[PDB]
Amino acid sequence: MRPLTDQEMKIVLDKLANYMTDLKSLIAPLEDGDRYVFRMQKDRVYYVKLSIANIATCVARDKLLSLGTCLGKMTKSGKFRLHITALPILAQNARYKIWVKDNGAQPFLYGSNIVKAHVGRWTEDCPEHSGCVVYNMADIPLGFGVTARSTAEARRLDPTGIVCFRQADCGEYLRDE
Amino acid sequence: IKNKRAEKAARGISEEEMFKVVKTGKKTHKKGWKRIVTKPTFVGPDFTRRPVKYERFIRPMGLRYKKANVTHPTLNVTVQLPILSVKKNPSNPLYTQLGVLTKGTIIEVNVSDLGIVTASGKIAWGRYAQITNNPENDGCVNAVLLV
Amino acid sequence: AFCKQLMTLALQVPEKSSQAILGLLQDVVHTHGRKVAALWNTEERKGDGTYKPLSETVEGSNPFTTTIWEGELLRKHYCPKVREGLKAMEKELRSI
Amino acid sequence: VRLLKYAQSLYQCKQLKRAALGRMATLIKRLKDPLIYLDQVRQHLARLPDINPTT
Amino acid sequence: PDLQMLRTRITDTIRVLEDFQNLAEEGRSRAEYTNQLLKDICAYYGYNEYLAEKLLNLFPPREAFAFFEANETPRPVVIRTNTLRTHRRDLAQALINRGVTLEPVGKWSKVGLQVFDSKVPLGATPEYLAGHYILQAASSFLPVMALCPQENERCLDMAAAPGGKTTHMAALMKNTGVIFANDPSKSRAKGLIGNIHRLGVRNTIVCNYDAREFPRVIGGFDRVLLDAPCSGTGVICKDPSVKTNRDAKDFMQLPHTQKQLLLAAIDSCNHASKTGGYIVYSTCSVCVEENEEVVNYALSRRPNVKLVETGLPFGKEGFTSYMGKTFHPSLKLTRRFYPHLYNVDGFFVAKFKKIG
RNA sequence: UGAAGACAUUGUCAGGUGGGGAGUUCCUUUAGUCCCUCGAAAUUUGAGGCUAGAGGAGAAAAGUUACCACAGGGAUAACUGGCUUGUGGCGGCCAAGCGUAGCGACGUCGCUUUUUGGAUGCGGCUCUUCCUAUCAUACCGAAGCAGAAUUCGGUAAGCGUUGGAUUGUUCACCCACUAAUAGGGAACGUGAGCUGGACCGUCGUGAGACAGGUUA
RNA sequence: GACCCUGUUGAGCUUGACUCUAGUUUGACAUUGUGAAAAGACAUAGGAGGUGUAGAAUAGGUGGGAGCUUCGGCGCCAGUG
Repeated sequence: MRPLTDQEMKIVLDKLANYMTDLKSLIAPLEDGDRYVFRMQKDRVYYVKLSIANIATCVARDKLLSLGTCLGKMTKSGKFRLHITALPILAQNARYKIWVKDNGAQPFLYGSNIVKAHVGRWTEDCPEHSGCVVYNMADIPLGFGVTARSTAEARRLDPTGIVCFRQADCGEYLRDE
Repeated sequence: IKNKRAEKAARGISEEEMFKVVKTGKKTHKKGWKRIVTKPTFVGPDFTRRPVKYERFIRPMGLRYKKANVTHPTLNVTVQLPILSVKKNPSNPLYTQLGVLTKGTIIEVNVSDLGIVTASGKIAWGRYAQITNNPENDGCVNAVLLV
Repeated sequence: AFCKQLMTLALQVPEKSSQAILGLLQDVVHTHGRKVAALWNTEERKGDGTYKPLSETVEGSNPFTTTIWEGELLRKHYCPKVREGLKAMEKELRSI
Repeated sequence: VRLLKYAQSLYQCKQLKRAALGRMATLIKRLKDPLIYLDQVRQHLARLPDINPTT
Repeated sequence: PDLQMLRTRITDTIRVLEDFQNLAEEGRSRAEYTNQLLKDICAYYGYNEYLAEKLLNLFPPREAFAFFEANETPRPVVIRTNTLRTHRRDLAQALINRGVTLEPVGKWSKVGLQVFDSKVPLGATPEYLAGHYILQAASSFLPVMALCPQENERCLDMAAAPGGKTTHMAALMKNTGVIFANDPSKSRAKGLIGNIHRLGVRNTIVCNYDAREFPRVIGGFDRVLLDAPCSGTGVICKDPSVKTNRDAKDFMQLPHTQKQLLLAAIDSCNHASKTGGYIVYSTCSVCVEENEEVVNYALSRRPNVKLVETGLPFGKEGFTSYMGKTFHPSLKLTRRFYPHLYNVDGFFVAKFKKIG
C-alpha cells in the first residue's frame, strides 16, 4: 500500500465533498484513539481504519487484494471515479437524496436513468448538477448519481423525463461474481 | 447413455427486456446504439451483468444455444452434450469473448456421460471439441471431440 | 439519539422536570412512532457497530445499536406522576 | 422461425428453410413403421363387423 | 444392465445382510453378500470401487442406502441474513411481500432462513443487491457458531474462498476487530471481495498467500477458522465428479496438506489471549482419513492444544476408533453432520484451545 | 521530599512488509540420476536440494487492446438481376472412378429422437388483365375402393372462388352458409381508384439541455 | 447501415532494478520483588477403566498358546471380523 499524496487526497476529497455534507466526521478520531485513513493499492483507494492498515502492512504488495472499503480508482488521466462499494459512506452522510418507487427502483438496478415517472420523493431546493443518493421506498440505499434539473424544473418536467444521471448502482455486485 | 439419463431424471429477464428498460430510462436514443450480434452464441448463467465494455452487444434468446452434438472418433459415436464455455473462435477475439459459435470453433464440452477413462484412472468431465459446421445456416451445433 | 439521551436525563433529573421530559418523549413517539419503535423492540436492534455514549456528534453516536432499558428504574421512581407518564409511553408504544 | 427472424441474408434464409423442411422429413422417415402398423389396423377396423353390446 | 432390477437386488441384499442368521443361503457368506452389494451400488450409483467401499465401511446398510439416496437428492435453498443490515423477521416479511416461499431453517440458528420456491430470482432481489442476505449453506453456518468471534478481536479465516463465513464472522463481531481473509487463488478472491463489499464489511484484509506461511507473515491471531480443502464427499450433490474421481493417491495427498494446515493454525493462534485462544477446524468430507485423523495428528504432535466442546446444537460424536487405529478418547467431543439424518451438507467440526 | 506502581515504559535476538530515505550497476515449469534432506502414510508419497532452458536506469512513468464515449480522416454508396422453388447439417462404413497418399455421389448408422394418445409487433376495400404452383366443376390412373362418403396422383385456367369470434394488425385454432368458399404478378413507385429532420453556437459531460441561430 | 485509421477518454492487462534502512508489525527473552488464593504440566504410590460395523458379547494392544482344570465349566475347533 502507500498513503495518498496531497494532490490525490485533494481530488478524492473534492469528489467526496461533491457527494457528502460533512467530512470531518469521516476523518474524526474515535473513542479508542483510532481514526480512519486513506490508502492506495494498485490505483484503488481504500477507506480503512489506521489500526487495520498498520496490521495489514505485513502483507506483500502483490498479495494485498483488498483493505477496508474500496472508495474508487484513480484513472490514468488522474481523476477519481467513485464506486458502489463507496455507496455506504454516501448513504451515511448524503447531501441530496432521491427516493424512487419500485417501478424505477428495479430499472435503476438494471442500470437505467431515473425518471419523473419513477421519483417518489425529492429533497427541496436541489441545484441542477448536484449529488443525490438514490434510495427506494424502504429507505434502502440503492445507488448514487448526479441529478439532471432542479427541483422546480423536475416538478414542471414531463413525467417521462430524465431527472437523474446514473453513475453507479448495486447491480455491479451481480457483475463481479 | 440415454437410459442412464432417463433413470437419473426418475431420481431473470433477458437482455432485450433489460435494454428496453434502459431505453425507458433514457430519453435520447443514439442512432444505431443497439448493436445486436446476429450470430449464434453461448452464455451460460441465466442472469448476469455485463461490463460496460460489452453492454452494447445484445445476444437474442432465439440465437442462444446451450447444447450441441459432439462426435467421438475413436469410439465412433455422436451424443448430445452440454456446452460449458466457448474457448476460442479463430475469427475474432470479440467473437470468442461474446461466445460466438462459428465454423471450426474450439469449445469445452461435458463428457461425463460418455465415461472416458484416462491414464491416471480419472473420469473425463470436460474436453475440447471443434465446431465443424455453420450454426448460422444450420439450426444446430455439430462438433468433433479432440480426443 | 435524542430519545436515548433524554431517557437517561429523565432518569437522572428531578421529579417535575422528569415528568415534563416523559411527556415530551411521549409526544415524540406519538408524532414519529415507526421511526423510533426499534429503540424499544430489541429484535430490531442494529448490529452495524456499537453504541458510543460519550460521543462528540449525533450521527457519530450510533443510536439504533442500543436499547432503552431505563424503564426498569423509572417505573420504580418515587413519583406517581412520572410512573403513570411512563405507563402512558408504553401504552402508546403498544398501540403503535 | 425465430432463427429466420434473426436471419441476415437470402442464403441464410434458404439454408434455414432447407434445414427446417429436411429436419421434419427426417422425423417422418423415423416414423416409417408406426404408419404401416396404423394403416394395417385401420384396414382391419374398417372391415370389422358391427356387434351391438346390449341387444 | 437393468438398473431397476439392480435396485431390487440391492434391496434384497440389504435385507439379507440385516437378517443373515435367520434368512441365509446354503453356503453363501457375508463376504460374498457384501461384495455383491458393493458391485451393485458401484454400478447403479456411479461410484468407483475405492470410494464406494470406503463409504460402505463408514455406514450400516440401511444408513448407507439412505446416505446415497440423499447424495443423489439435492439440498433445499437456504440463506443467511446480514445482522449488519437487517434482521430475519423483516427480511422474511419483505421477501414474502415480493413473492417467495421461506420459513426459518430451524431453532438452532437465529440468522438462517430456508427457501423452498421462488417467483423472483433470489440473487437479483433489491435486498440481495443491497446486501441483506447471502445464499450460503447451513453446513457453512455451523463452523462460525462453533467459533463465535467476540468484538474487538483478531480472526484468521485461513481459507475464505466463497466469503459467506467471513461475512458471518463480521456479522458476529459487529464490524469490529480485524479479519485476515486468505484465499490462494485470485479468481475466487475476486468473488470474495465482491461479497464483502456487497454485504458491507469494513474489517477485512484479503490476502492471496499459501495458507501455510501464516506464522511467518502475521502470527498471533486471537481466533482462527480453517475450512480445509478436502475430497468433497459431503457436497457430492453439487459436484458429481467426486463419485468416481477420488482414488488412493488422492486420499494420501489431501490429508497431508490438511495436516500441515492444522499445524499452521495451531502455531498461528496465541496461548495468552484475553478473550479467546480458539482454533476451529472444519472439513467438507465424511471420510475418516479426511476427518478426525488430522485431529489425532494435531493432538499427537502439539501437546499444548486441547480439544474442547463444540457448542453446536445437533450432530453425532466423533469416532474414537475405526478399522485398527485408535484415536484419543477426547475426540468424542467433535461432531459429524450427514445429509440422511439432518438435511445438511456433510461436515466435520473440531474446536481447540491453545495453552502453550 | 510526596504520588503512582510489579503493569507500563524500555532493551536485545528472530522474522513479515517496505510506492517513503541513503548507496551500486525469491519462488514456478521442463528432463535426468532414482543423488541428499524435510514432512507424511507404513510396505509409499509430497516439498525443497544438483545439473541447464524457460517467467516474473526502474516510482518518473511506459507498453498494449478487431472493446467503450467523444472528435476527426479514409474507402464504400444502393441493390439482385437466365436470381428463385421439395427433400437439414455433422462424423463413420461402402464407394465407379480420378490418382497411384488425397477428392469422391446414392444409400446406411449415430445426434436432433420417444416402452403406453400460441406465434406475429403497415393494414384494409373495389375493378381490369394475365399465370398455374388446381379449391370446386369435366375426364382419367391407383387404393379393402361392397354401397356411400372419400384419399393420392394425372390432363386440364373454360367457369366460379364467403361470413364470423379473437387480436394494435395478421396468421394459427375454433364456429357458420357454400360446389368450393386455391395461391400469385402487373416488375426498385407491388395495374387503376379509395381508406385508416440536420448543421452550427453556449453551457455542459460519469450526463444532456437551450422559445439559441440557420436550413433542405 | 456497415468497414479501416488517428487523437483524447473510459474499461482491462503487463512492466515499473538490487542492497541496507526510518516507519509499521509478529514471536521469544530480560529487569523483578515479597506473599496469599486458584489452574496446568512434571514425582511417585495406588484405584478405576474402553459400547463405530459385524461378531453371542464393552475386542486397550502385543507376546507366545493346544490344551485349561477349587476338576465343570471351558479352550481349540465353525463362524464374523
